[PDB]
Amino acid sequence: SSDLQATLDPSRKSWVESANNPTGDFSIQNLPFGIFSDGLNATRRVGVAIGDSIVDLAALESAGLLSVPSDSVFVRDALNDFIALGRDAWRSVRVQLSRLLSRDDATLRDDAELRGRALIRQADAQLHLPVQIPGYTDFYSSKEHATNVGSMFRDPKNALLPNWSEMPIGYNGRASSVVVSGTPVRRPNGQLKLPDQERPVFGACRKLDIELETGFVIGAGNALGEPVTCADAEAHIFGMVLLNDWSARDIQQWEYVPLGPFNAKTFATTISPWIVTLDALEPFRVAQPAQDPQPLAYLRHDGEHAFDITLEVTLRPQQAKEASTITRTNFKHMYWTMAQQLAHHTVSGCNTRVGDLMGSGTISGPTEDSFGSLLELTWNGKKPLELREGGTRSFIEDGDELTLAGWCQGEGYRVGFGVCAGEILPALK
Amino acid sequence: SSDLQATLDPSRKSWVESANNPTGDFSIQNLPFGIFSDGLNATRRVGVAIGDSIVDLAALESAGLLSVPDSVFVRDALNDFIALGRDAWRSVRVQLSRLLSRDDATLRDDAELRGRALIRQADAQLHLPVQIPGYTDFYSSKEHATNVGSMFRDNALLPNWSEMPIGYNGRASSVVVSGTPVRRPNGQLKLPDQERPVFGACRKLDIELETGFVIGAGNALGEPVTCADAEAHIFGMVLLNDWSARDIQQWEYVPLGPFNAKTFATTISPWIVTLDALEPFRVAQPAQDPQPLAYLRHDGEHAFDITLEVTLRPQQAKEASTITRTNFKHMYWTMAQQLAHHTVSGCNTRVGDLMGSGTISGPTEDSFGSLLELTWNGKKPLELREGGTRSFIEDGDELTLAGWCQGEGYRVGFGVCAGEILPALK
Ligand SMILES: [Mg+2]
Ligand SMILES: [Mg+2]
Ligand code: NA
Ligand code: NA
Repeated sequence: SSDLQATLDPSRKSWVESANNPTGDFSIQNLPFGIFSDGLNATRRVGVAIGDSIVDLAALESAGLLSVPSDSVFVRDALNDFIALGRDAWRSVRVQLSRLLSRDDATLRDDAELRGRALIRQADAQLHLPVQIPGYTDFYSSKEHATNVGSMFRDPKNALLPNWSEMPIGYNGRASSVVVSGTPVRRPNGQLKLPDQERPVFGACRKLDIELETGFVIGAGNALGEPVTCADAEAHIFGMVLLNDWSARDIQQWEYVPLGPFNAKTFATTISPWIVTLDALEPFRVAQPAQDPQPLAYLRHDGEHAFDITLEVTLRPQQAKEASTITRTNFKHMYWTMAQQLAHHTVSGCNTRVGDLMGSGTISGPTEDSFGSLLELTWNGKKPLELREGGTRSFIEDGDELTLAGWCQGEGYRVGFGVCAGEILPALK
Repeated sequence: SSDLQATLDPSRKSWVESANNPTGDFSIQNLPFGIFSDGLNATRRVGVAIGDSIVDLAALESAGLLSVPDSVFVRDALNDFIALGRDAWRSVRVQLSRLLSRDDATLRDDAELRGRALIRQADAQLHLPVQIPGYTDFYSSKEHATNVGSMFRDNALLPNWSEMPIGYNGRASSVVVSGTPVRRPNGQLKLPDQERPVFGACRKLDIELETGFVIGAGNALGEPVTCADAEAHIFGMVLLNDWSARDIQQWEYVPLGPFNAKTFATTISPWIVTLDALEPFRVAQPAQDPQPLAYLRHDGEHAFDITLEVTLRPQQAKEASTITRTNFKHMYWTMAQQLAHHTVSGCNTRVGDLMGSGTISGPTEDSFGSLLELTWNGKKPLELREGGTRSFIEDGDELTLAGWCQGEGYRVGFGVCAGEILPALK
């Protein structure tokens, strides 16, 4: 408790000097979890990012500097087993690590041999999907996004459907196609409905888009038939990643009535590799937007349940040397919180499991430079985006690399998410 | 080849006499795969149904009478076995069919092994047969889609319905094995008289009579499965009840599809009937008009003749009422077409994935696959042949899906897919 609070102290610094870079994502205050391997050891194992390096948790446990309840949960291809140990475990590990990485601590700092083994450069590492995802659910909880999208489908006056302000609507996504940052994404072929022709055609998607989102990861499940209350919801959440829900919008338009988006979504979803713990995000909790009408009782919660997470997306054409930023927004603008989303997810009795992934829905902000999709940013191509380094984009083109990035900004430091990147491959011919 | 064809011969019979029952599901021609434990060994392991008994595959492998490429038969799920591929499935099938044949004494007369390796179903507990990585549900009955659509339009079918096998991602986590009771969901309801929705018990709880097919070989992300290769990716089939809360669905589902109204429970039968065992019952699928795009086309026959029936029994009622009888052969889109369309944009599939057919409604009014259709949204409640009436499912009701392939004096059947409805939380 008091130990947990010390790990959030902005004044703390690490003897890993790169960790003290004021704009770096991996401050000693962060300590996110991932799954890595390296050139010396291709076995996947649990790692914690610090500065430009990674702490090998299995190595620290073997040396006796790190203990979890008693096979090692740190020698695993996924974080599931360690997450399943519960929140007391996550915090114990976080406090031990924070102590050991602290500049005033000598236990690991001054052990050159163990430090030469237990700390690995990210430049030497392979980062893998951090969890084995039992289920992936995606919501739609940005009022600005639903307004922007709905305005094109109807008009500003009728942008929002009545159920949208009564529930955090969502759908099951495809867990199998969630891939880690860096995985190339192939432009899908599919059925396209052209405005001139009576019957659909088969061809390459012409409206390939991102969806800027976050995903939170379930740390404690719930039994089938047993809802999670809104007040209890956040205690079930382990942490967060960045999430790009790649969308083929022309494929979506033709297939989606009435059972929802399907092939247009499931060809690829990318997440960042580092799970930033919900505890690490506590210093950035802020007041969520005001809801009108007041939702039904089961969706209500007192206090603050939004999080101040700066988000950015860059797009780099294949021939470009530098990427151009195409949007900047914040997770704090979402109309429905994670607590409310999970509460609604389970209100009818659906169960959840450790490692489940819950996408926020496209995060769109107040200003025209803060929308979370090219569909919004270019208003369906009516005003193509002029790229800072050169070129124009309506939707994504072949060889474009799309990079999501995110951080919480504190006083003199950051708690950041790394990157969620993918580069588009030409459709199959 | 010759070896496999001998396992389909309707003339073959077992020394497990109950398997020779003409109306039994677990003939020697079936040999479906499941996961069981029993009173003597609580460890979950791979079993094959024969008559009223279960062949303990791990016990035979230990006894030397069974071989495959820790044993894949000592698992809580069929996934690792299925992952060995179709040669291994057929190998096991041929070996078991021989060992269970009326005249083979290798297993029949080894009493110390047979006492351990043949377990009565009555002394055994059956579990969910696979660890499901993904669950997809389709919508491929023209009769079903017509009846549903006919409730909002005259143009009952939308255009895209006849051009693709539309489907949606389901919730893998709430797929439960037959016999698991299902709690009626609470959710948001849109009442006709009130502007804002209310929270309360679901009032239109329904079944959806389906089958599910289980993937036996996946495909890489970005690499579609062609329609002509689709069936070689399919291990087997189960019965599937996609429980549905229709008033919850109507309010939530635009535009992202059904969600809370479906994910509270989906029941499957425990015995996976292999596609090989189903081969004698392959039949011609319905004629499609218009002709689909080329990637959805296949020559030959790709439907399967599967009798399906659903009973409803009120709580403490002695006799169940059969409320519908249909057949899988009526589905407009085949399993091959569903899998082709599922992957055509590059979605990947994994061993153990579950693919529901959608509600199976036939042409006649007594073959519809949901109470929504059988009662026309409650406008004509149905009279339980044993007494009482139903619009939608009431608390305590037990809904049982059953099914079999009818051969000449024998059956290749699926067992049952049952659940009793528990009251909603209060
Ligand atoms: Mg999305
Ligand atoms: Mg269904
Ligand atoms: Na996607
Ligand atoms: Na269901």
